[PDB]
Amino acid sequence: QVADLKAFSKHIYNAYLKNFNMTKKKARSILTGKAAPFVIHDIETLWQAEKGLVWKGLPPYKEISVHVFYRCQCTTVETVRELTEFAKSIPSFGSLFLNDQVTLLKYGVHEAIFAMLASLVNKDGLLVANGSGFVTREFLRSLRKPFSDIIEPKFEFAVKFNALELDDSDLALFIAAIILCGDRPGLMNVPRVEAIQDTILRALEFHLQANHPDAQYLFPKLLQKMADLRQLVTEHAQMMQRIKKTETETSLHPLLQEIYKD
Ligand SMILES: C#CCOc1cc(COc2ccc(C(F)(F)F)cc2)ccc1Sc1ccc(OCC(=O)O)c(C)c1C
Ligand SMILES: CCCCCCCO[C@@H]1O[C@H](CO)[C@@H](O)[C@H](O)[C@H]1O
Repeated sequence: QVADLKAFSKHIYNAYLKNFNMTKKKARSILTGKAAPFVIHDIETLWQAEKGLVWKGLPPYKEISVHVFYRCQCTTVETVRELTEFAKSIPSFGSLFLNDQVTLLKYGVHEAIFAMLASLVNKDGLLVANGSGFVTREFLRSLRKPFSDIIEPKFEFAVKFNALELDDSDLALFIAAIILCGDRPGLMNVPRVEAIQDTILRALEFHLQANHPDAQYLFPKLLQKMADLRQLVTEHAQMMQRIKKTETETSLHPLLQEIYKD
């Protein structure tokens, strides 16, 4: 087992470095000022940032709240695309039935995504694009409800998550575990997913005992954060449904539309 585990963790860590445009290692040095980000904090900085300083269009919007809402959708779509390629490299994810892969992604990407935004976060805002911009929490608290309500819970999750001091090597296995979940609805081969998931959790448990020797309780602490993410994402989807019911001008990217189908 043990040399298997260490090498299974290595391959997952490699898949992660290979597939994600941003790492917490790069985020954390930018945010501390070892590695500059353009500060987005109102209409005119968003315009500046989108005119090439941060991004290189969007469905028409009529106000800054919808506009940011659509910027959030762009990111999520970009993160879903990279999460898919990451997963296509986790051991034997690739060998599940193609529909179970899709089901596992349909139902786990927003949990993974919310774990990973956290890497980009400090109490005051978060890095965006690939570290080229910094959006202030005050600007986002300023948007009108329901938009600002759907954003703030992610900063609350993020800061507490960051208090645990995970690094990219840890997050690669955490994210793998969130995606290989035997209880998503509609899965066909539960036992096999459940089985890959158990190898992943044994790999993480091992990895955390090596990589974080003094944190004696980190492992069940991280199991609980996955449960916090499930609830965080329950809440999120209830707010997206509220926005769909009440803000009828606004639209949803087609991929998000499938993900949300039902
Ligand atoms: C942590 C934290 C704060 O929460 C977020 C932060 C981001 C980072 O991306 C942004 C990029 C640009 C902008 C800007 F500049 F337009 F303000 C804001 C945020 C992106 C998304 C979220 S939360 C989120 C995630 C997904 C999502 O909708 C798409 C979906 O649910 O599938 C929406 C509407 C939201 C609000
Ligand atoms: C890249 C993976 C992203 C996953 C998001 C796509 C999930 O949507 C589902 O895709 C299926 C097509 O296979 C349809 O049969 C379902 O009705 C639909 O809900």
